[PDB]
Amino acid sequence: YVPDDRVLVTETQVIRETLWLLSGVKKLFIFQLIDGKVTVRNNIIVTHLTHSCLRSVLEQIAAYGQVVFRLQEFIDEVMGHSSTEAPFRTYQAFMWALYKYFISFKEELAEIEKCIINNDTTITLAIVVDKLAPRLSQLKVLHKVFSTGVAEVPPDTRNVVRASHLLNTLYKAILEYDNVGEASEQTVSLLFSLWVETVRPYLQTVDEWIVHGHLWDGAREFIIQRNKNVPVNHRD
Amino acid sequence: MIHELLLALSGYPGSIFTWNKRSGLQVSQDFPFLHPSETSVLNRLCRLGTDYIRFTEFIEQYTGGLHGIYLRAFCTGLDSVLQPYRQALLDLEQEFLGDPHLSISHVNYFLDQFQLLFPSVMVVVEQIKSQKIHGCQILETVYKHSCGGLPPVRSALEKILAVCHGVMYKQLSAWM
Amino acid sequence: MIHELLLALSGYPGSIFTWNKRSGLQVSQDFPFLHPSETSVLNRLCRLGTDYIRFTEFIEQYTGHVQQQQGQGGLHGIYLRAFCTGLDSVLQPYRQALLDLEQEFLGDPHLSISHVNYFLDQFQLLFPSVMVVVEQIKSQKIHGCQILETVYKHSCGGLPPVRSALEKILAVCHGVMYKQLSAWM
Amino acid sequence: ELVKDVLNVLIGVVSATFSLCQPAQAFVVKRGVHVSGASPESISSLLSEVAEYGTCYTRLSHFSLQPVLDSLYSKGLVFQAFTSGLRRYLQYYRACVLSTPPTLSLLTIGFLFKKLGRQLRYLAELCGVGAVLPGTCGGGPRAAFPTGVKLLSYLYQEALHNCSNEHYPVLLSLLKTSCEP
Repeated sequence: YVPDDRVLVTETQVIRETLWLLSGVKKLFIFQLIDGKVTVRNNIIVTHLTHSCLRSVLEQIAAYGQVVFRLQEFIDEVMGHSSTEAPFRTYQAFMWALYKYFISFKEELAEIEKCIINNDTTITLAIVVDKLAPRLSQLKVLHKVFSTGVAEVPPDTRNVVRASHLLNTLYKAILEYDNVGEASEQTVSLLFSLWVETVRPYLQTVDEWIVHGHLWDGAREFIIQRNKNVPVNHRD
Repeated sequence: MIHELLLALSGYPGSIFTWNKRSGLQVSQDFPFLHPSETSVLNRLCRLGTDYIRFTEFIEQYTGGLHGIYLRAFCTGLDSVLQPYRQALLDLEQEFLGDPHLSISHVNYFLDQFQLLFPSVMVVVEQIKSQKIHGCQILETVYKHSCGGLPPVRSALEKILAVCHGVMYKQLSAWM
Repeated sequence: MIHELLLALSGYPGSIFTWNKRSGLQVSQDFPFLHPSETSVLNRLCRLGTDYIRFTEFIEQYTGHVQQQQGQGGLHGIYLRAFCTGLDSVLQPYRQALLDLEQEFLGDPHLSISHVNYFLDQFQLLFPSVMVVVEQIKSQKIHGCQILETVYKHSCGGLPPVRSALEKILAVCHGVMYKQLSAWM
Repeated sequence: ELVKDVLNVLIGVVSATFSLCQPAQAFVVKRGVHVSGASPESISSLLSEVAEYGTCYTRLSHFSLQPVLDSLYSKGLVFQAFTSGLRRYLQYYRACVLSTPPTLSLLTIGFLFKKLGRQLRYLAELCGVGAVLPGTCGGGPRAAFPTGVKLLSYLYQEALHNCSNEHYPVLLSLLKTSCEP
């Protein structure tokens, strides 16, 4: 046997790191990035566990990081923290609805960090992944919903179809959980809230049309494409 | 080696606790740091642990052929009734941290409540997986195995019975 | 780290949070205390605070500072004055939400910037949405009542926080044009 | 802590004084440059803001303090009523400062006086007084403040230019004093 060269780490440091990665942050010392895939960090070790067992519990959390590093990698873009007269009013009701859920879990990951600096009581990986189990269970729902609904879209498309596919995908996603018993009444009342915000610009556009007659489909947002009115209300 | 016994009676594969998809968990080495009698206890612990591993693989495979709504309902049932396993393996940390002297033989006084339950209930998804079963016919094999002797198994598959009957009661609540 | 950051997000930079006029608030990228986990959380907060430094500058530079003396319209006027008071009234929420941390960074003896980043992540949403408004003004040389169109345009952005902030700017500037119309008619 | 006497020093004693002296050195403030019991540059950048509000209160009050008594030979009687209303304003400012609990943080002070500190920097630079010697200027931009018709018209022009602004009722109060003669 040739000696490995390895770095000892206190497991609460690993726990600080995941609470950062999962609060949607960047470039932890553990959970290093290689190519937009989050990775373990290689020769990083403790005592009560070996090297490759730790590696395998990091892999599972890094693949959960990806979901929310990628949702954060999309909450950064379409809201602009990183064209003129191209405001997609649908991807600024979606990608706002991706956010006021996030608080009530970026937060749980504070009140967790809190007992982890500000008290005595015993906490460890087996006491905390089971603590988070009723919430990482949501993020893998949320990744199939956004993977299918938006990360599958091809590079060039018009401001009708890119909204239409998302407006359709949330509806079939809630029907998949509405019928399957009371097995997690979280996930139906997770998924219904995302759709109701995402329909705001369509349900607004229809209100102007229905009550004030004129419709303002600017940046060509809307299915019925009133490019006809450009030559008409006189060709009668 | 008492925390790796505890993470590999939980899921995750390691290095003491070797895994193979056929054999299950399978400590097999000739360790100079244990009384030689030890590894056959671990292969017995690995048994229930693998009836969590392979018994968990089925769960993440779901939630068409086999991918039916009543199989999801039974399988998210096999989450509700499986959570007592997960919890009963957080609580197995709190002794061994404290008492320096407890040997792994303690763990078998503890978990052998489940040794009546896991390999029996393992035949119901192995049956559903080795045959194929669909629709409300899932809500039969559940009941035909519920008619057992063993009072542990006879109330594992009576909780999964009522959570998947939750689906039948609703589909037959639209319909009426 | 502690209490120095709250002086940095309020507009009083120094030592660790080095202000630079190009990048804004910037942290010094190599320390013995701070591990890799956490300077990149300060940069998120520093971009919000940079937009607040960059907001206080654009407020103070267009009321009280000058009284007509060339007082060019495209760089002043009865409107751009009153925008920066609307903007002052829109920044009261940020000031309040930055005093409410002062009674913890030395009123609750430990915090980590993960709680700060969360607590101010509410304002991580509002500021770039009005930062684009004042960057539209500074590049388009907007003037007079032709700012009420810019305000009312981005008041049609569907985001309810933003649609309240630029509503409260809009009430001030309608105030002004109402005054002019009470004057004339 | 080492500071926060700035509250009463918006009127005057040391941590925001004018001290009508040499601008380079003897123009003095409680400025512990370097070391000084451990507070960094950042606090100096807060304290040297209330130096601006402060030296404009000390100098604008210094400007408004001396009476004219119909005796200064350069000051027609309108200026007397003007300076009287200006002292009414400075008395209201003291009445506000001194009501303030000292049990507030430095940031609360640095934000709470943004209204008055902005609107008083106006009245100072409206007059000749605001650009004398706050620390940036070195006794340069002093010029002729108007008196009589030239005062009371220019006052009306300021009331137009600010007919809507936060500064407006102050200008109306000063103009309604200064109309008396």
